[PDB]
Amino acid sequence: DAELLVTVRGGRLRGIRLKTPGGPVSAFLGIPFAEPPMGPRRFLPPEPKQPWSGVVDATTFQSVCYQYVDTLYPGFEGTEMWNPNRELSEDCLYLNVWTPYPRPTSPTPVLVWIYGGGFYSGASSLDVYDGRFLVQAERTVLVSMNYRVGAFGFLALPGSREAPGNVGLLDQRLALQWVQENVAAFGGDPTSVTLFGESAGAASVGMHLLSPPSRGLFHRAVLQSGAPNGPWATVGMGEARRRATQLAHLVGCPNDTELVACLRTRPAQVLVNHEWHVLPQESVFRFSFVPVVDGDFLSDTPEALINAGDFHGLQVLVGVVKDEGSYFLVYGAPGFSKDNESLISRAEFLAGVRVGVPQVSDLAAEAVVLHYTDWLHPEDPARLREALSDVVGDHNVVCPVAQLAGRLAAQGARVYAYVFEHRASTLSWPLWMGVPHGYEIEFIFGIPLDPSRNYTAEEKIFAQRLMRYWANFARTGDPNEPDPKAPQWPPYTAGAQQYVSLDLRPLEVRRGLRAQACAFWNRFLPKLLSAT
Amino acid sequence: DAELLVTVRGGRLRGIRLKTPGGPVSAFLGIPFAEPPMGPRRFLPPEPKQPWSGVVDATTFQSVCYQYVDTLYPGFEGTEMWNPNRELSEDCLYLNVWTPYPRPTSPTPVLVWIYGGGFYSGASSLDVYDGRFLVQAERTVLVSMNYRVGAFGFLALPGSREAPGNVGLLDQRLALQWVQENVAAFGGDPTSVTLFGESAGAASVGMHLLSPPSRGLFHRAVLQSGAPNGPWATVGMGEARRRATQLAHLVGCPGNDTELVACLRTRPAQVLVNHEWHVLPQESVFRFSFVPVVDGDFLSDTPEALINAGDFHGLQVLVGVVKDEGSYFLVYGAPGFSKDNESLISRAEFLAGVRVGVPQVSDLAAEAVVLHYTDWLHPEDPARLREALSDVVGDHNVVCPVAQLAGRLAAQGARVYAYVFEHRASTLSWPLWMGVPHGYEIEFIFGIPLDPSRNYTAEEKIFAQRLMRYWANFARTGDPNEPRDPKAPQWPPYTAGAQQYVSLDLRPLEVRRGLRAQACAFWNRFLPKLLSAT
Ligand SMILES: *C1O[C@H](CO)[C@@H](O[C@@H]2O[C@H](CO)[C@@H](O)[C@H](O)[C@H]2NC(C)=O)[C@H](O)[C@H]1NC(C)=O
Ligand SMILES: *[C@H]1O[C@H](CO)[C@@H](O[C@@H]2O[C@H](CO)[C@@H](O)[C@H](O)[C@H]2NC(C)=O)[C@H](O)[C@H]1NC(C)=O
Repeated sequence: DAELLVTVRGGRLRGIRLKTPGGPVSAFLGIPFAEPPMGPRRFLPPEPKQPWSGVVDATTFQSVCYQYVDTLYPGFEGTEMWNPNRELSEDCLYLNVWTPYPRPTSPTPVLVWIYGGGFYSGASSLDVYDGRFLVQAERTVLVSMNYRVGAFGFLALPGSREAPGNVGLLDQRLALQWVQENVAAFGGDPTSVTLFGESAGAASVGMHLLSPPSRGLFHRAVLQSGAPNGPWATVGMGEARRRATQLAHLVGCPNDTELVACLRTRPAQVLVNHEWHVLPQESVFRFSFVPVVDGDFLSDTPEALINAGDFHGLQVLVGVVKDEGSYFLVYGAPGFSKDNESLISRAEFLAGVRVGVPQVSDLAAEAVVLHYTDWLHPEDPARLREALSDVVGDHNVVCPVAQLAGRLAAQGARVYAYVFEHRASTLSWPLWMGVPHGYEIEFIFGIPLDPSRNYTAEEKIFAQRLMRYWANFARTGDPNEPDPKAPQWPPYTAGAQQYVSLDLRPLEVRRGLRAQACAFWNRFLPKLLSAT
Repeated sequence: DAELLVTVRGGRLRGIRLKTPGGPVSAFLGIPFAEPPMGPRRFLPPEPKQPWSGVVDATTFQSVCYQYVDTLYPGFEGTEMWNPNRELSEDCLYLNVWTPYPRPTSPTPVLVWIYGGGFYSGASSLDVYDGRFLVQAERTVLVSMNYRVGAFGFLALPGSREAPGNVGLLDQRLALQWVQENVAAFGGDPTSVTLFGESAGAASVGMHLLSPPSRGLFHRAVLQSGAPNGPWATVGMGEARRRATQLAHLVGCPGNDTELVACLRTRPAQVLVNHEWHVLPQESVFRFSFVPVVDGDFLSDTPEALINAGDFHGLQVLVGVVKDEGSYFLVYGAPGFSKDNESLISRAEFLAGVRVGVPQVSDLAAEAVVLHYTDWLHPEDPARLREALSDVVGDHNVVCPVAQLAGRLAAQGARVYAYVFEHRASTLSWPLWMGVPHGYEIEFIFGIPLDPSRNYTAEEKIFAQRLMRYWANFARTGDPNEPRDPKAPQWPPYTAGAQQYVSLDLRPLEVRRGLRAQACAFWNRFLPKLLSAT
């Protein structure tokens, strides 16, 4: 329909028109951007998609990347929401574009979405990552893409030409390169690209921030509940290989190329099956194959890379949800389920801590306990739970995010920080888990608007507000209104440290993004780990 | 008057009659209870006063043991109330007895007061420690004794027989023994006998709980504002001798030991006293050179170890802190602090202040202390740092200790009752920022507002009276509250888990729970682990 055929540096594309309670949108799903990473090319960097005869179908989401699937609570809304919803293939390197109707005439800004769940899982096709509502309500090109997760994206033997590591990141970067070359063709501005992502997505955005060759392919960044300086988010050559060889053995086999080709042969689902076995102690919020500090894609540990980086006039929007910790608990922490009240007892809390905060000496542990216990009521299992929720939340998400925000501001980036504190009326998860890790996305992607779904109609008015903030950011590097009418959203900075709450009430401006606790995690705890 | 003549196991005593707005009391001031600890006796245990002929004039306060005299704000009211009001002498082992004007014919109960003062100062004769008001108004017998402080009471060259250590404690003990054998002849019941003291006086009392021979000599305990497990209140044999020697050195001089000691028994007392402060390990606030020693003798083992592993069934004890322990101490040596300004310190003076506050501890332990005490939204804010430093000093040295003991005592059979005295006396001459500072509960407990000449608000006198009641009650029964009265504000038992304490001020009793709980977890549970793995 002219609108739905397009030409990209590699061939023609037949798009598919799409349906919105307010407008329509052109969408192009499953654009191949890489030669399938297979057989001998598994564990290797991507190669750019070879050009192609005739017209490529782009009507339909392509296959999801080979990945563990969450057999924990079979068929629960909230669990299943994140599981794959297409064939699993190792042939999974496709991306999707959403552009408005009609294709607009002058170069418009592009939002590129990197998806979540610990580098072990995720796909660009899940329902919650639907372009339409956002592209329509705010006219911005939107791209999401698929990158290799778990060992197929992240397994590394640092040193080898064989599996050099971080290839899932390389995959993301190739998507960004394809975005330079091609977004022109859909009305997008190669020179106004905002990255955004969540959990490992947010950590990915940040790694792109720290990695020069990525640095020319976007201009602004949104980091949603993740930071590349989190304890879970990387892993250095040492452990990286120790965990790669330990998979090879754990799967029968086998001296460097040997180990790999000899592993390029095991079927997919077997690698998937042994993934969590390499993790080297019992632990919530830790994943086995994550980015590695090899000296190549990451030049050095993301703290050091972030202390001394190039940030001036970078604008970044970063945030966390009210209860980051809870979601994770029901996966290894003694005495947790969605079903019961999860009211725990001291000695469970205590073993909880050693699992929230894995492989840290016992002085370190008693340190945590001391901070997180309410010595007035060391017993009360309400507290003790909200407690272990905080411990996991802070250590892994909040504190790493606050650190980055601080360190970025002070090297002159305009940083806007949010705290999202609304529990979706729709929400499959116990009233106890509060607002959990992930439940901001729904509203950022404008899902309430699809009335085929139960959202209050005050929620639909929020959803619009958020999309505005996001798109405003994308457009101008400021999320707010381009009118001193509302209350202002002030920049985060190292001293004042101002964030805003995102809920139904209007923007309240608070100071101190979990300041006392971060003092402990960011400043003291490291001193204590390298003293003892 | 023949109400005033009395015969004690040693001989005869003339007393004196003292006025009270509400009555009169018979006072026996400066009864000798030991042979002068002079010459060859300096440093030695005390020997029971031997009988005398004639009548000892017990009509006025005897001498103050020799001690250093604070001259930081000279002639300042809040400073001089604690300095000696009598001449210093090494001949100072006297006690006093106050008893009710119709000398009770009932065997009435006994309150024994032990003055505080870092183990380095203080006298039973100070104005603030007047028995008359609490006696006339509660019909008890009140005993305050003098005991050797500083090097004279506490210098030890542990192991040798010439400076055995802890003789101030011994002085106290023998005064207790004198109350057994004699209180009887004044009113007092040699059973129902309650020990009470403040700061080092309190921790003194503490040590008497932990020392079997003393244990026979009193029934119930009060610890105001100090505990024997506090960091300042005892020193190990190592330092003891390190410090005795270091003294002997600066004072010129020298088996050996014997040789050191007797070359120190030769120096004028004043000379010993002038070199006292010079013997301390490093710069510090709330640390004192000569304190009791864990010799293995009087203190079987570190008073904490003893406190832990010990049965306390059958013991009732009343403990408490004031609202701002820390403040008073800062004006003696924290960077940036004065009575005379607003002591609005800088962050840099704060970090500085922590090292003098928590002396001799690794930088990592210090940095832990900094972490816990800093507000990280306002790391820079002066008032907040001023408060914070005042909490660091106060927590670590007083409250945390008191709390630890009180926890352990109740969980091991004691029946324990905590308070937090939070009333700022209308007459206080300390600056407002200091709050209710260390030691400023005493006037009240002793009932000094009731003296005509001290200009105290008349609502304060009620407070005073009120307090003497919880104290006398605790003295009598092992329980502070009127027993015949479900009707009135309960003071509950403090308790390892429930942790309850009253507040004492002008309002009727409140019940709060947790005695700086979160801090005390740092000081008592966490820091020791940190300290001993680094
Ligand atoms: C009153 O406080 C002031 C600050 O407001 C104090 O100033 C410093 O204190 C030290 C003693 O701790 C003195 O040696 C210095 O003269 C001061 N140094 C600086 C950095 O200014 C002061 O000591 C206090 N008392 C007075 C009036 O002497
Ligand atoms: C919901 O909570 C209970 C406690 O209320 C959980 O308790 C235990 O879970 C462990 C694994 O962590 C099992 O080995 C135990 O046998 C459980 N014991 C108890 C006290 O029930 C429980 O796991 C949770 N889920 C359900 C309903 O199975």
